[PDB]
Amino acid sequence: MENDKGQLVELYVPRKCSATNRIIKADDHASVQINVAKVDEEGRAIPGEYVTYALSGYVRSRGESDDSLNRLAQNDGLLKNVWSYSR
Amino acid sequence: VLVQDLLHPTAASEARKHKLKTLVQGPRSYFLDVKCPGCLNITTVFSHAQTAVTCESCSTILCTPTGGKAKLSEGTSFRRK
Amino acid sequence: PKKRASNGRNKKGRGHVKPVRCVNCSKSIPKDKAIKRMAIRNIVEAAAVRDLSEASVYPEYALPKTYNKLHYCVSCAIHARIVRVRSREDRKNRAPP
Amino acid sequence: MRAKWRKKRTRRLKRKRRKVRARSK
Amino acid sequence: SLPATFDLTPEDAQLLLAANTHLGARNVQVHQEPYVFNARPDGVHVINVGKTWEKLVLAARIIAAIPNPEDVVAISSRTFGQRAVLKFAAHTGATPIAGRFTPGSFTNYITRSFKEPRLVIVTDPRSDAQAIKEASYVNIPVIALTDLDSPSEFVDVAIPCNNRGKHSIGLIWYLLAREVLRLRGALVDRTQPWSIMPDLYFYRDP
Amino acid sequence: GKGKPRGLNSARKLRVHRRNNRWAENNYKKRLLGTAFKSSPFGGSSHAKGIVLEKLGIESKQPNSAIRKCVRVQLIKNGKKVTAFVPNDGCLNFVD
Amino acid sequence: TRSSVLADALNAINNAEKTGKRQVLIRPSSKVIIKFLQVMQKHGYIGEFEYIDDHRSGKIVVQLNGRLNKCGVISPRFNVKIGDIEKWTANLLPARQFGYVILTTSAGIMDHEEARRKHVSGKILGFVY
Amino acid sequence: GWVPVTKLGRLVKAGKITTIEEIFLHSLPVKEFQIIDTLLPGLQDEVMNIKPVQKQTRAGQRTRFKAVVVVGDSNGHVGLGIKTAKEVAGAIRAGIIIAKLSVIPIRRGYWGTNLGQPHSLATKTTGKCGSVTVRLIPAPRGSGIVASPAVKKLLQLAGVEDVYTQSNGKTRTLENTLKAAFVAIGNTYGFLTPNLWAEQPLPVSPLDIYSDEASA
Amino acid sequence: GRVRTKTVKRASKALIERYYPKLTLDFQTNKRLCDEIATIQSKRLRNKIAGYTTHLMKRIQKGPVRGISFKLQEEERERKDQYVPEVSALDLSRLNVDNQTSDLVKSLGLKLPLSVINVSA
Amino acid sequence: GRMHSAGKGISSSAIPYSRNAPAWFKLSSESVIEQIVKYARKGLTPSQIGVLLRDAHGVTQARVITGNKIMRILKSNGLAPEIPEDLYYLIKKAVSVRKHLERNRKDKDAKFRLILIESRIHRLARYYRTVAVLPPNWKYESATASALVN
RNA sequence: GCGGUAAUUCCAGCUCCAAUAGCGUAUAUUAAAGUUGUUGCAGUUAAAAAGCUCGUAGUUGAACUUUGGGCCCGGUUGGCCG
RNA sequence: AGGGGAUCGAAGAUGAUCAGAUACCGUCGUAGUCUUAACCAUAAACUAUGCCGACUAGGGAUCGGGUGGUGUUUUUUUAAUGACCCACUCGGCACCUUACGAGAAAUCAAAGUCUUUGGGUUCUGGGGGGAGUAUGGUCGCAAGGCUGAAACUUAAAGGAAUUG
Repeated sequence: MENDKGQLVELYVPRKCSATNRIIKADDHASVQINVAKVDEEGRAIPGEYVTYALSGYVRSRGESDDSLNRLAQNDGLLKNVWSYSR
Repeated sequence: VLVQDLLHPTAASEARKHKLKTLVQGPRSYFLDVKCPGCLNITTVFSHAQTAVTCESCSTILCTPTGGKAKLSEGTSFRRK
Repeated sequence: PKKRASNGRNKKGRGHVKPVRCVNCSKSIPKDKAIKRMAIRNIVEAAAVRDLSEASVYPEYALPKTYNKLHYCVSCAIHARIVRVRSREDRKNRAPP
Repeated sequence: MRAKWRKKRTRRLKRKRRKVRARSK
Repeated sequence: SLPATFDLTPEDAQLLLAANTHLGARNVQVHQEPYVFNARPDGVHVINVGKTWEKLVLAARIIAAIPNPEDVVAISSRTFGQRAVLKFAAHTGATPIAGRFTPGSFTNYITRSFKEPRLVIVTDPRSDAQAIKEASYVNIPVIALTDLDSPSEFVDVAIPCNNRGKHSIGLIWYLLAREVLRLRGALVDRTQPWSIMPDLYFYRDP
Repeated sequence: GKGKPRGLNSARKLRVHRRNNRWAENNYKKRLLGTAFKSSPFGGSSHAKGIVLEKLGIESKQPNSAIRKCVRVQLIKNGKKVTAFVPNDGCLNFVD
Repeated sequence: TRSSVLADALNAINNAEKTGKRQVLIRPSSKVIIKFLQVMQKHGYIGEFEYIDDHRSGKIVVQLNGRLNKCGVISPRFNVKIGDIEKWTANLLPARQFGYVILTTSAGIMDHEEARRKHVSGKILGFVY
Repeated sequence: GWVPVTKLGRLVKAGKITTIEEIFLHSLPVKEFQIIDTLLPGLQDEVMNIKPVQKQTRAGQRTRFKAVVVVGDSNGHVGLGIKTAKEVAGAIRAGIIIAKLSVIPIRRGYWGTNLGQPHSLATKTTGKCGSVTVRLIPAPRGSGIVASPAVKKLLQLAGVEDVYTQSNGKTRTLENTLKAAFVAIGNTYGFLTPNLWAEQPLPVSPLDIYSDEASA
Repeated sequence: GRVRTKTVKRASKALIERYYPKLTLDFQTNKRLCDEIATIQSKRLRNKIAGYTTHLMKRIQKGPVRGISFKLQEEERERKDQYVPEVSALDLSRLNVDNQTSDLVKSLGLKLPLSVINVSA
Repeated sequence: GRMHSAGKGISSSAIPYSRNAPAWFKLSSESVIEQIVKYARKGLTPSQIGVLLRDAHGVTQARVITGNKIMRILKSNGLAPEIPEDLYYLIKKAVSVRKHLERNRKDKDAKFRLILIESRIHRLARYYRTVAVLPPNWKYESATASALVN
């Protein structure tokens, strides 16, 4: 639901996964949020700028989270040759 | 394995997979353009012929069929088609 | 209560197996459910080995032994302590000592 | 008791009832 | 978008080849790993050194992004890795655990050995399984120095390496330390190679 | 397929199956067989009338030890004999 | 042996969605399957799908987004009126504002909202939410 | 004194984490109840059943009271706590700590037209504990809460005034029924909708920058 | 059975870890320092404390212990750990290569001074 | 499937995606059509004609190198047998099994297999009568089977 | 389930409840009952998969045939409109 | 009703035991196992898991068949083959990850894809007894098989763990 006449509602929109795009629950104590820094032409992890990949407990317990992180980083440009799309 | 290229598989993977299990089924067979020594007797033969075919000249059987691919004679010049 | 996943025997996709009975009591057991053991026995059980060596015409022999197939009942095997009553968790130990 | 012997007893009872009814009619 | 200075270099390639980390597990492998390519007969399972280095630099980036080395924590139980984690604790913060990992560490907020690490590094999951399950309980990321025959379950960043080789395990641990220190600012001479060598990662029997 | 048919033309089979399986319930079976009308001794009535015959001192069932002291009643509409409880404390001398 | 190819395809879609996989291969790609996939694409529920036209029957390859909880088929295709579609949409969907139960009617293939707007009913096939 | 020993507790001391919504967003595991009772003081605690349970020992029965209690605030958040203790008061205290640790948010939605404040649940949800399964579906405004008295009371503490519940199995097991309701609440928060399809990205949280000022 | 109680065990452990530099190897002065550094309600108990203290120090002198010793144990661990085997001999000098050893680096595109040396069979 | 068994084995040919390929042989469709009619006159069933042609000459498929099917062209040219090949071979199997039962009545496995074979014969005959390739009232009999097999 | 000599349960005196001239009991029936289950039940061990197979009625039964585009307008929209 | 009826072996002929052994455990032994004319159709006939279809948890040596390998040794080494190994299989018989799945739980690659409930069908059950007992109807020479209640009685019967 979404109201036109203002009325900010639906407090605490849940944080949403980036691996399988599914949701991350309120107390799923397995969900991780990889926070990997950005290097900008100086070999330095300049503070205050990172990129986030959210991995859920379902993916964790399935065990493909490694390949999911590789493909996410490669699509985002963070990694170069970890994961080939044509498997 | 959660995200995979089902659009285009690798040649090695497709060869490993069953012929009927590919994206579009294709026969694992081919034509063997085969020839017996002496007279040409040029005739293309199925790989899984299932028959002991011979040229019209004389008893010169070129295939001795087995369960799968058919065995050829001692001296046969064969080319893939 | 299914106490055993294999139903206490070795029979899957076999229908019926002709039995050979125990030698102590011959209680009703099919041959797969039996406790068939390869019983290995020395001639003197390493008791008169010096007498064997001294009285052998040709000394330092390999000294072989006797091998037999003992078809043992479940009840008789438990009674004679051929098989041990194990716990539920380690009842799945396939490899014997 | 044992259901096998219950079955045996009821079969014997059925046989007796059948014989009695046959003789009575 | 990288300045292309983190690519593989001949010195590190020769180091990896000399310590023989390119050989992973036996013919039996885990289906979740595409790292092995053209593994040859005799069990030779060849590991991709380029992918190993890419996972290595990714792990270095993650532990450099974490602000607190005190919060960063490494786990090791094998004797082949205890010396490595102590060397890591000497090189940077990376507060390690030596010997057995006591259950109830990351959980059980009342125990004396309670840690809360923002991320966990494990060397061999088959021996340090307790750590990965506790990390899964307390929702923290974990890098594992996985083998081609490893339980990659509950693992974020899998390093393609060998766990049967002391030389390989010490070498990969040293590159972890060197890469994090270089990305943090301890080793600013990018062109010049680093002060030590991974022969520190060893153990004299007498 | 969950057992039962799931076709658009299986109404006959579903109705027949329900009709046959309805006989497994005691209430429906008794209602449609009329056992309360014939086999029950009240003739399918809430209340009945009869003539008291004698006194019965049947004992209680365990764990209990008391005499209920009911009466024997021969009904009027059908003549069947029944045993009728006398509920209250000292109603035997009234329903003698 | 193969009664509802749409049911088999949608069960494969559900299995992939529950596993988390981002793509599915579907046999044998009937035209009602294609129309259902088209409706899902129009509503933004499945993502993308490509029809591999082998000469036998065709295959459907689907790139999924985790936007889809689970779809299902309603077998048999019940003959429904307007009140009937009201009952079906009250029964099969989590809420009233979202969720689309789909039925074939004379005016092509469409969800219950479009069927109501066009003021026509048909036979219900499945639901998406 | 309070002095909790946990990163959450120390962050709450510092006041950097100021919202129960903020803690629920990152799902950071909670280890104390003082944090919860300071963050949401408008909570009400009510117990429905404390039950004796007997362990037969070689001479007699050892009786311990198992207490199940649901506690939360009348807007959006409740939780349940089970614990067995020697005394009724101790069992109530243990249930209170466990429930305050297990407090969970609730996704309250509209039956339709989204006119005023939320009155029902968002999507039909199920929760199964053991054998009893309880499902909650959105009631229309004004109907009320239709449930067995325990689930009804849980819903009053939940704050949603309109919901229908369907139950199957042995609902007379109060502990399992309440846990099933809890899982159903968790699931109805965990469901997905286009309003959640909306723009997600959510870049780096201030967690790293607020993790520096902890004691250890 | 001659092994003592865990309470006195912890007492000895804590005393050692808190006043290791004060105490010495000699057993008599061990007793006569423990009696004044630690309050113990039994002369027999303090005797057992000092006896196990000198036993554990004798084990330390002839035998390694993991962590219950002083920080001088950590000091000697870091002095002995960073002890190079004399010189850096045998280090990479043996580079010899083979077919597969070539194949990997040729695939990754990082050329190496390899020398093809297989088994001469 | 495997109508009259419990096996689930899949062993079938995989026709290629080719529609008219390789179109290299200089002998036109007249040559292949005369090959099939000559062999059918020689007295082979269309399955045998097809396999013999396929393994003797270079043919992707009779369908793709002609305009029609093998049985289609045989029916048009009048060389079609009085009964279809499937029914013919089923009846041959049935008469062989019937003779075996007559020789050894004690073969209960053979009796069961006989019933199973006649089940297929009757179902296939019903299909043929429904599709109107065979005339109505045509029934399989243990007596007339001996006449039809030869 | 209570009552076997401290019965909160029986009989009786003060207090309380459904209701108010209306309540109690009996027999049916509906909700309860997702214990008749089309929605929507179970069949390994709680009752229940025919000993196995064939087969008529019955139920169900690969995929494909105009899938496709351009302009105008009788009619709506809290409308980028008070 | 015939053939073997050698040997064992329902029924039947002994003792430490007895208040009782006509029960276990000695010996012997009728009926009783292969087969003419054939019946009988029951079993814990069990995987207590209907059949036909589609997708899914370290996973190998495998059983039948097929494909490829400086592939291994030889026969008649360098001119087939058989056997072996390494990979891919197609088809059929089995299981331990605190399974994210299911189940009350044992446990289950199905007992999953079932309150987010619908792939197609057949059969069976509706608390425990009475009772698999029927006046009845069918098959059988019989024993008996199939079908199959009700009156009445009862608040439990039962399943899976968990405490001695």
